Amino acid sequence: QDILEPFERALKLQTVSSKIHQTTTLLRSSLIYVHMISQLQMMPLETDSTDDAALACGLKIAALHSQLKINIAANPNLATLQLIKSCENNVVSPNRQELLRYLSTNLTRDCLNNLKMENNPKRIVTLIKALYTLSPVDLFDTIDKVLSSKIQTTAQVLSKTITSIRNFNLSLDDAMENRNSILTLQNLMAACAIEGNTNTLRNYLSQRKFSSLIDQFWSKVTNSFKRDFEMSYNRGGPVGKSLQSNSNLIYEAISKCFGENDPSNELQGELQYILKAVSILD
Amino acid sequence: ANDPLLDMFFDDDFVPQAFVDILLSSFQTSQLEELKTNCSSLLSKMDYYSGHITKELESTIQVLQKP
Repeated sequence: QDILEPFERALKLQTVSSKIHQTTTLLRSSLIYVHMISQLQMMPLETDSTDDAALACGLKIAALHSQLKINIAANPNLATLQLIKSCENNVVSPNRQELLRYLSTNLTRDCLNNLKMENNPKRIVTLIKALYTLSPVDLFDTIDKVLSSKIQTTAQVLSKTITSIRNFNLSLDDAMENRNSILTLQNLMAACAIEGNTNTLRNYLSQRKFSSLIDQFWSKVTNSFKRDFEMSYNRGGPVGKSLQSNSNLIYEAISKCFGENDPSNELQGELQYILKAVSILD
Repeated sequence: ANDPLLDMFFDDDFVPQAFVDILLSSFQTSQLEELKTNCSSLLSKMDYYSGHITKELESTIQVLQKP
């Protein structure tokens, strides 16, 4: 068998070829990765300074992060290298987190302004899509924080008039101001599509108790306003008595801002929360 | 004796994931431009070897045809 040796030599050569190819491919995956990290550190930002502009720069850094995730997933072999990991948390995981900070604080700020909420819907949509792509959980922990902020501000503005219920119609208006801002935020959230099907709103609402942003909004402000109202009413003090003596005005100012109950409207149910808060009048 | 780089590849226990791992560690931060130009050249040489081996392969398989 001087016919087995060539068969053996050939087999061996196939192995050598495959080993060179793997070494080559892996090494190039690494190379491309590094060139990207180089290109990453070559894009500075402008933090918490929305000069417009500074956002256009942020989108490019975000896109770079998209590429990074692609390159690592294209060769999964890339991840288990103790010098690719060492820059993964020394350069990209920080650059990532600085970008995250930039996006979430710019989105939160642009949402709590109520104006920008209607004035720049196109700007905010860009922030939503962007933040979700980078790190979806952070978009939610940002929407979490925003929602929680609006409930806090409105719940506070309602309770402030308990000691002056003459002005209750005005407070009850400011609550609808935010209510509307939330109506238009969830729109908006759904307008931003995801893989295959669904949207960002449905996906947020799925990983939360909540059914709509409005529903959790009213429910929560209704509590910390109910608690205040009733605490004040149960305390037999003068404001607690002015609560009772002005009882119709309240129920009156309510319908004059909501519409009152079952048949017509649409603001029913969302109306029903504000009614329950104010229910010791019995 | 031949060149280490090529002989390395003829080693059964040579594992590609392992080799690149030890290599890149020399080390990162700033001086990753340094090691970036080193890998370029090292790649070129691997590239030469790749085609050499392919040529040797082609030539070997031909002899399998009735000698």
